[PDB]
Amino acid sequence: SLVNRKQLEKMANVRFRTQEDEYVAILDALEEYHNMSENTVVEKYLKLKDINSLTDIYIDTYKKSGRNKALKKFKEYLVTEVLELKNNNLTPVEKNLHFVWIGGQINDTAINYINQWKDVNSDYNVNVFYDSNAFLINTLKKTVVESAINDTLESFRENLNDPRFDYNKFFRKRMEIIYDKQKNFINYYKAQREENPELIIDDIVKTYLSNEYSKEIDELNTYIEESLNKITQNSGNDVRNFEEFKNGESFNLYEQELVERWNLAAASDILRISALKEIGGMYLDVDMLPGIQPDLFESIEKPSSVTVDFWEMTKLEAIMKYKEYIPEYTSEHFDMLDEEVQSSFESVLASKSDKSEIFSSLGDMEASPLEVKIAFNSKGIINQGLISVKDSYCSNLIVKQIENRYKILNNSLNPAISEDNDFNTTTNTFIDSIMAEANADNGRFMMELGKYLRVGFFPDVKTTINLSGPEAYAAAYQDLLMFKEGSMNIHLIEADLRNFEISKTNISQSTEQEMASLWSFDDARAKAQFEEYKRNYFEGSL
Ligand SMILES: O=c1ccn([C@@H]2O[C@H](COP(=O)(O)OP(=O)(O)O[C@H]3O[C@H](CO)[C@@H](O)[C@H](O)[C@H]3F)[C@@H](O)[C@H]2O)c(=O)[nH]1
Ligand SMILES: [Mn+2]
Repeated sequence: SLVNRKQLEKMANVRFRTQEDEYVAILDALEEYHNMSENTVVEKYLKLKDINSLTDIYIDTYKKSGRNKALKKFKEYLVTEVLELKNNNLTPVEKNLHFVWIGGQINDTAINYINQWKDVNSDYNVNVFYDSNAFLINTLKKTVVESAINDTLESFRENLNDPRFDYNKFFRKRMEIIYDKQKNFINYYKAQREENPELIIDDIVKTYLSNEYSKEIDELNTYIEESLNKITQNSGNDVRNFEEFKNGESFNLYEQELVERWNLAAASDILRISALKEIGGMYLDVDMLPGIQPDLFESIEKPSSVTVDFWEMTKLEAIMKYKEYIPEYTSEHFDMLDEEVQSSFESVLASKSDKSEIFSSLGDMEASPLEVKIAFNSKGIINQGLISVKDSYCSNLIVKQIENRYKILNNSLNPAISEDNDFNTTTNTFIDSIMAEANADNGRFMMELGKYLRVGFFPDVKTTINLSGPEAYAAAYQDLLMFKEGSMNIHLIEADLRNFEISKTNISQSTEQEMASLWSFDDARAKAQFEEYKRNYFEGSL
């Protein structure tokens, strides 16, 4: 339990000094907390937050007070009580699996992954969120970036083998052209919406693609119909009927990412947390697979020469090689194992007949009304998997974190963009505003906001993580445990986050698909792309 009123009076007792009125407020609020048997978990948390806030008021009022050592210890007790509140009062998680595929037609590979969850969780409703107004964003982004690639290499027709026209310079020069084309489209988009506010996104995009890039609406219209048919056949759910999301403060940020930045991961970040707040259930990226039965490979020891990640990948590659649940699944890592280890996998999998003894099921899950649980990998927490009851306290904290982070971003970015300058001057203006606002509380966050204009187009640009991804989740948990809102500097240690982590037995994250990012790319991928583009251009494979 947590100390009662007279227990705290013993802790904060002054041998000869009067009961200040800031002190009795703490005492009264504490007494009220222990008389809250008829109140909800969330109401109890809000009362602990009141108690913490009054304690801070006292401490700040009488800075060298003899009580302050006891009261600071009391504040540690309050955090412990929150974790115990979280862990000891659970309620059922709605049986929904939420997936997101927006911006274009859904791939057979995503469907195949989704279907494995379906096969082992028949009692779960499954939504695949899509945007019926925005099937053409991916085509738009591909058309612009491919035009930019060609314009770049044209500019450099003769230094194709000049060892100095290296992959870093190519992406630097391409970024300049992408920005001018991207600004061209955004300007056209804002014009069409001002002239007509009831045009849908795909309307504006297919006219733009027709005028500027010579594609023809007939084909794009057939694509749209084919994409609507496919997603309807596969548990599709239209964002455009997700009322509360659409009417919310976050919808503008969703549309900023979808329409202006062409960042479908970030748009999906904004959408997934509202699905969790408004509906409850479990969110999953389409490259995630069900967890593997914990006993399955227990007889097979991991080779000393192999990383834990490598081993995890080969476990899924073995299932697929022998059961073929998913077509064309890679065996690249499994094939590097000793024949004897490979044979150990074969005989384990030969002993099993039904998918249910390969992949486990989610079953009846329960969580705290306070929390959102989050997946993790060796790098840290990762929002590729999320569990929450409807309207959890943390889901609201996370929505607020994301909204505040976008407000800070757009305060600096919108004035920079409003001056119709090129990529380099806009970048410099933007970064200068961001730096003028940077402080000890936000440094690393602001450091990453400064790369925002390049997300998706330049290697190693990871701003989304700080804006709508995991860091916003970390900050929300810190908000919860510090009885506040708006944390910007993360001081939680890994131990702290473990209270909010999803059990590894519930998701298999080391999948083939999880190895290639859809919104970012690293230097090796950048370099291989650059030398393939060169030979595509040479061969005139535009
Ligand atoms: O054309 C497209 C391309 C992608 N998406 C969405 O973006 C999601 C994430 O794609 P992906 O797995 O490649 O991102 P990831 O590299 O793991 O990035 C992490 O960080 C991301 C940023 O925080 C976070 O979104 C993600 O969960 C992390 F794992 C994907 O599951 C779709 O929902 C889409 O809807 N349409
Ligand atoms: Mn992924």
